[PDB]
Amino acid sequence: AAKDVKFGNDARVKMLRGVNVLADAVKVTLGPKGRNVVLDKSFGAPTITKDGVSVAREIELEDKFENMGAQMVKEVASKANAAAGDGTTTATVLAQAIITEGLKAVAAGMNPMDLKRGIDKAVTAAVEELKALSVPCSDSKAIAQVGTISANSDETVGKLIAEAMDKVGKEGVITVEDGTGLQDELDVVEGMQFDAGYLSPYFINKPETGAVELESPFILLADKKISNIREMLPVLEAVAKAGKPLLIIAEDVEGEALATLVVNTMRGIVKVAAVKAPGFGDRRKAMLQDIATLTGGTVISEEIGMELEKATLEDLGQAKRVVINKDTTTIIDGVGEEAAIQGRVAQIRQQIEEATSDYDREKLQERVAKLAGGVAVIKVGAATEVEMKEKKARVEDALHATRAAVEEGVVAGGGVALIRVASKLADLRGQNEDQNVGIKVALRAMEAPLRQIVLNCGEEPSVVANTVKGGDGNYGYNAATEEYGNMIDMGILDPTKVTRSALQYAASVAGLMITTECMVTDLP
Amino acid sequence: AAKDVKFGNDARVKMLRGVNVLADAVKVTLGPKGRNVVLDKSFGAPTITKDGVSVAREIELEDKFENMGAQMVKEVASKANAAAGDGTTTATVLAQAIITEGLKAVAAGMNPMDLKRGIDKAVTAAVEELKALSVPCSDSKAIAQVGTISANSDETVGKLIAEAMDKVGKEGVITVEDGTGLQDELDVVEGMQFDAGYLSPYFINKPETGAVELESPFILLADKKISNIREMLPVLEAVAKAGKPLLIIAEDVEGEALATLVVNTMRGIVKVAAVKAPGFGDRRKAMLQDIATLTGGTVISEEIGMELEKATLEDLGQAKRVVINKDTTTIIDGVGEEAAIQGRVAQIRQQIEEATSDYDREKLQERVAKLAGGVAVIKVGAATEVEMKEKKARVEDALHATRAAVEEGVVAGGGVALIRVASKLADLRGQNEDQNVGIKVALRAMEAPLRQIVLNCGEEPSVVANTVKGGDGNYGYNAATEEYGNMIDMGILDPTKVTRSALQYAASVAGLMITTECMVTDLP
Amino acid sequence: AAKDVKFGNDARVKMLRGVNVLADAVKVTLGPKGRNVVLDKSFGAPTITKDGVSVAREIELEDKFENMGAQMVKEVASKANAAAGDGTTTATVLAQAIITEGLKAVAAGMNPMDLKRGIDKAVTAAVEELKALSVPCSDSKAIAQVGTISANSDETVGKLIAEAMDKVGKEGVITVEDGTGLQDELDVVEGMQFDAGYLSPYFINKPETGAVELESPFILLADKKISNIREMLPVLEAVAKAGKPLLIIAEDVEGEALATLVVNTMRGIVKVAAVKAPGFGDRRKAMLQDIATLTGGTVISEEIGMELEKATLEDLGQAKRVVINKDTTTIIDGVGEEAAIQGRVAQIRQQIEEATSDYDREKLQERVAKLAGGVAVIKVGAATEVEMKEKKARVEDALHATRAAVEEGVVAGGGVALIRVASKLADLRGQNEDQNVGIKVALRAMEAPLRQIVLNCGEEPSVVANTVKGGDGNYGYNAATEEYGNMIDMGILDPTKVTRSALQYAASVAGLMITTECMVTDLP
Ligand SMILES: Nc1ncnc2c1ncn2[C@@H]1O[C@H](COP(=O)(O)OP(=O)(O)O)[C@@H](O)[C@H]1O
Ligand SMILES: Nc1ncnc2c1ncn2[C@@H]1O[C@H](COP(=O)(O)OP(=O)(O)O)[C@@H](O)[C@H]1O
Ligand SMILES: Nc1ncnc2c1ncn2[C@@H]1O[C@H](COP(=O)(O)OP(=O)(O)O)[C@@H](O)[C@H]1O
Ligand SMILES: [Ca+2]
Ligand SMILES: [Ca+2]
Ligand SMILES: [Ca+2]
Ligand SMILES: [Ca+2]
Ligand SMILES: [K+]
Ligand SMILES: [K+]
Ligand SMILES: [K+]
Ligand SMILES: [Mg+2]
Ligand SMILES: [Mg+2]
Ligand SMILES: [Mg+2]
Repeated sequence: AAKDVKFGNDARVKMLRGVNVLADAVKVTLGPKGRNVVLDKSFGAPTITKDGVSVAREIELEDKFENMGAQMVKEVASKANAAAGDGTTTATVLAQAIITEGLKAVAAGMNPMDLKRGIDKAVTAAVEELKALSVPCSDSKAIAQVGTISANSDETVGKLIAEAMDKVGKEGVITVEDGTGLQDELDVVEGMQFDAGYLSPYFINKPETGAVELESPFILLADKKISNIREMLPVLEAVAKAGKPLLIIAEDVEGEALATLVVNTMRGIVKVAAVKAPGFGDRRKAMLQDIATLTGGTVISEEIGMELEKATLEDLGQAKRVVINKDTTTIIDGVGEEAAIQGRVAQIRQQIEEATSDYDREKLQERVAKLAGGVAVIKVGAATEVEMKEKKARVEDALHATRAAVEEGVVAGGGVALIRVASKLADLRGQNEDQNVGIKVALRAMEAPLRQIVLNCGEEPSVVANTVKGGDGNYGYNAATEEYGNMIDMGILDPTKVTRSALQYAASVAGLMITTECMVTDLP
Repeated sequence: AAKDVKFGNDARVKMLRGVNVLADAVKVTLGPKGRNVVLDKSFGAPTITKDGVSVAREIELEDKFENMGAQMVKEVASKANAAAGDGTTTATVLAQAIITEGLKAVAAGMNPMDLKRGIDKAVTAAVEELKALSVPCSDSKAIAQVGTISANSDETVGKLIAEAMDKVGKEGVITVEDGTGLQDELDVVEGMQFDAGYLSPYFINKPETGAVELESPFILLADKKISNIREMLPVLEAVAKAGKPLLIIAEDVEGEALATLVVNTMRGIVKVAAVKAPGFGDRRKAMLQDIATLTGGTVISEEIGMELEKATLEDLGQAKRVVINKDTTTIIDGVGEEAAIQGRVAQIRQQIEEATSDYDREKLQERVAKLAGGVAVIKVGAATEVEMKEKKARVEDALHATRAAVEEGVVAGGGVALIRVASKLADLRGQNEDQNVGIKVALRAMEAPLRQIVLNCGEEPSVVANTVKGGDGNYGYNAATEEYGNMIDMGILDPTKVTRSALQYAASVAGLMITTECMVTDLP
Repeated sequence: AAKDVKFGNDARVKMLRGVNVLADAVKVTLGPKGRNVVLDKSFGAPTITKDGVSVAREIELEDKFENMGAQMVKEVASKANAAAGDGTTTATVLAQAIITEGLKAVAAGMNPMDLKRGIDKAVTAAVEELKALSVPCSDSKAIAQVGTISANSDETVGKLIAEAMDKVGKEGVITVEDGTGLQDELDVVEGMQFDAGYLSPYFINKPETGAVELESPFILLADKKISNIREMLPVLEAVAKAGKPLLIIAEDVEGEALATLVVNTMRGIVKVAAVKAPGFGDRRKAMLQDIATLTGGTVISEEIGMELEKATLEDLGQAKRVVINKDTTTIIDGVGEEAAIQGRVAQIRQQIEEATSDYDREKLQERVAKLAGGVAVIKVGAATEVEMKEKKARVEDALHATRAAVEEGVVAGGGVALIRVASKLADLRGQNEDQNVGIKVALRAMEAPLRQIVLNCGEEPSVVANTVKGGDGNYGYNAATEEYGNMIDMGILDPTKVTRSALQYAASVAGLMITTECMVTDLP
């Protein structure tokens, strides 16, 4: 098809306008004081939301050049949220800030490449500054505070996550579920999570999460060298009449006929998923039986002579809920007797101190953490079905952010961290003036989140920013209470990974737009 | 699809317009002097109504932003109606008033978050104030009055609800059914209601109200806990032959049993439902025999050596209609013989005289109230199928609003209650001027129903409002006779629940629109 | 879908326009001198008609608001003719006069509710004046005149009806069906009519009369409600194999039974129809037996231990024809033995001497009336197909108007009665000035029919109206002969009910339009 082709400022103005539409709609929702955005549906009542992610999903523009701008920022901002578990709105605000000033500098005739170079140097520096400024998240009070902030000021979610980690540890495995109702519930059941992905896509159920999920699955374990689908048929008939889904764990899955396992489940007849066994040699086999003892079943080894059609249903292990993934498999509520589990845990212990090299000492210590660790299950309570499912969503978001906070620590929220990092960079320079201006563009933009938060409050951004800047450290503005104080003392905490990622991704896409001379799209 | 995106004032003006169209159409129908609205239909003659529910249901606007505003207020007014059984028009009027004055303040530069805070603070105060002002609805004269108001102004439906309660008690069981015609008839049959619900949610044949409806079902009463589906078969077969659905009331239904029955129920092979028998020990036993006597069935007791397999079709009780929701089971028109039910009642009244414990005595009297209480069935009237089906949702709503009047009491009608409460709130203040303005916005809005009622009379609303304010308590304006008097004495009563539900729901949507900065919809 | 919403005077002009189109098209056909209306067909030559009903049927307007106005008046005017046997054109002419003046008064700023009250008050008074002005219709002469007038000066029709009543009595049961030959025929047969409608609308054979037609069918009589199809199987199979339709008369038909019968009737297969047994208690049982005695059939009761599966073809009664309306059911030519009927009549007449209640006396005498009275059948020959249906439809209208003449009496035709009544009300007043204007609106409207009748004659309405006014009593203008004289003497008679119903219905719809603030319809 023939193309519409724009260059230079003509192209760049278009991009900026589309970015301005996306950002202006997303950014009004920033903060505890964020405004509502009404999102139409083709039927019934409109959706009213303060959630920036929801607002961003909906944005598509008629003008194809403007729309290219909006989509570029959208993709980048969502990458951030996927990496750190939060910060979509903050990233979008940043992108708009850098993009606006950067383009201003381009139009003034400054070197675009130099502007991009300077923005990058500021960001590289800003990221280091954040690492230094960062502080560990350890005590459960701080952890609760992080969750609460990610749950949009809901002290219950943060209280739930902190309670979960208080059971299975901050590094422990945690899964969220729908409860019977009316109050949050917490139970630590038997189960484990190991790293394996599903061997082929299309296995995904509930595609929004992009992870496969089953309910009360049968579990199969083998060496997997085997042959292929044709031989293993006999076990497939028994399950079909249960009926129960099957999760096959094996050294790998090679077979094409084995790859015809994925297809027929697409037809909906029987729901199944296959996943590899982690590691090689005696290490993976010991872990195969590790899973067998947990799920109350025996592994099938073509070495020992055991054949897959020789394996009865009761012989195959079983669990309650299982969630596999691209990088991960998780077993919830394994039906294996606690006598088999604890009996083996003491054995893993025995091998520890007989083992000499510290590499065997560790990995082995990893398996004992899985069997003896279990899986924390958060059952979300509420008054209603729809009022519940929302909260299950907010708990899942707060969880990843808290995980983030555990890894890289926390910083002053409310955009205080970025504002402090900017002051620390005041003396930063590049190789020439253009790069210098690029650095200043990035530093000015670091003020955007706080100002937008303040703006959504109905307060003067210049006034709060000026007052905050006149203070030091963790001194900042609490937008909920309209008070200045110590942000950490007040419980307003961003995971450092989130703040970092938001800046990096925004600077990425901004660098590209600033460096764009040409756009090509179809004819309207 | 590409979207149309509007911000701030430009957006809010559109919302206000849509609200204005919706509310201006709906509010002319408020109160005894309400004007007619003609509603078109694709085929045949138009409909003419004073009922705001019918008018609002029909409103959809061409401009997509305007339409969003209207749908927003609509959703909120219908929720009010679903909660209190009435108040749709009042809710809509309050909504337009709060929104109108709030948006004025926003465009005058005031803080929307503070405006919303003031509104919320004022409504909260008003809700307590209403609860204090509330007075009990007990005597038959008052119930008929509340029914007539909820009618509206139909002494037939109003009276009819009174005998219904007068016969079965104000706490009694009253149900609305289609009826043959051409009048509405009230029948009292043998039936009761106890607290039990579907052991599985999958048994629901009516998703809207979320309940199980079995027509002319057989009823199985067994003491044993049901686990294996095998022992059920001899009875399950005989039930499939008869062509009637089955209801299972037992100690419990679990394991293979609960799993099996719900499996086939989803399929076409069976229509059935099961519930847990209420109570424990001898009471659970005594209650099962209660239900047995009502339905003409025999309790199957594994204690005596009675087995499920031996249980025949005659052993099952029968009823015309049974309704199982989440929290309760309702058995309508049991087949049991009066001589037996009367004897069963006589037996229990004996035990009451023999009762040493006040607790044991209260529990027994609850058993007779259910057995001797019966169930009130209202079969809806008129002629054609269009009104007849529509009328049923009316009387149901009227009955609901009447129950709510008995539970939460009554306040002066004709918008007088809101007027009074707004006077008690004259000294109420917020944190800042903008919250004060919000409080005043809400307090003026509370005058809107009475003013609108009067305006529909062709009378000056400011004179009537001012004259009512000058009086105290229940002094108000009777819009039927165009004369002042005592609202309670003149029989003009609102369920307190309706009034507060309308205020709360209206202030909800108003706060949302006042805090909306962005709207997203499809292209024109 | 999105709607077009109009308010106030803007809406009411549109409504007025559509009313003016309808009424101006229809009113030219009023009276003996009515003009021609040409009605186009999609092919060939146009259709020419003096029939006001045919003209109204065609009117649909492009502007949806205007069209709403026209359809509102058609529907109501159509109702007068359904409850009377005439008056549709009179009602339309009346509606337009009231609507026009009323709407003009509203636009002038007068209180619409007050105007409606004044109109209603005048109509109530006029209805009373009509009642006092009314005179009995007794002798065969006046009965024939009433039928003649409603048949459009056809003396054959009034003569035929009067012969029907001369046999079976003025309150007797009469039915008109297709004439076999060129000449009409009248036969009195044993049969009855009672009030039962079709339980479902979904079975009616002929769309124009909206009634069920069953030829030589079976009649089922059951003392129980039938909730299950399985009890009707043995009898239902017998009937389908006999090549005869089935009429079901029971305590009720509901559940799977009714839904199924609207299946195997509506869809195809054999024709069947069901009606409720009139009344309740023992009167329902007594009445069921009455039908059984008349139809030569046996009542099936659970009370004696009878069962429907045991019911053979011999237990069912039968007749030659059964016509089931919405309101009524008519059995024509019962198969029962006269010795059985006369013995049943005697037993009922015996219970009358034993009756201790005056209510019991009256209800017993209407059963002896149905049994002993029988039915008068009218078969009307036109000499050709198209003329027979047309004439037969005139006889059906005249018959209905004659019953109305019998019940409420007759008054002076040519719109003389309304003029006379309007001159008696000249001093009638109201609560205030607006009501007074409302009364005058009604009184002026009362002259519209006479004036239109004269205008259609081509004389001056003003002159003739004034001459009639200046006379007294039954003095009026004969529009056929163009001479004045006594309207009763000249044979021009309107059943009081027709004049009444015409005025009342016209004033009803006019009251609604005068009180309308809003109209909702589809986008253009
Ligand atoms: N009480 C508060 N005062 C100031 N800032 C707050 C407060 N609560 C939350 N925030 C800030 O709001 C930001 C997150 O807002 P949010 O609307 O969730 O956007 P994102 O999608 O970027 O997480 C964080 O920077 C957080 O510190
Ligand atoms: N005689 C009366 N005088 C004044 N107000 C009345 C009278 N009768 C009913 N009302 C009031 O009219 C309102 C109900 O109007 P309605 O059209 O039903 O609106 P809604 O849908 O909000 O119930 C109630 O507040 C009720 O008290
Ligand atoms: N010879 C007559 N002279 C004067 N008026 C007549 C004569 N015959 C019939 N009418 C009048 O014509 C009117 C009947 O109008 P018609 O054309 O049948 O419309 P509709 O019956 O639907 O009102 C009656 O008021 C009747 O009195
Ligand atoms: Ca739409
Ligand atoms: Ca249409
Ligand atoms: Ca043509
Ligand atoms: Ca009189
Ligand atoms: K937010
Ligand atoms: K109303
Ligand atoms: K005519
Ligand atoms: Mg967040
Ligand atoms: Mg109401
Ligand atoms: Mg006529």
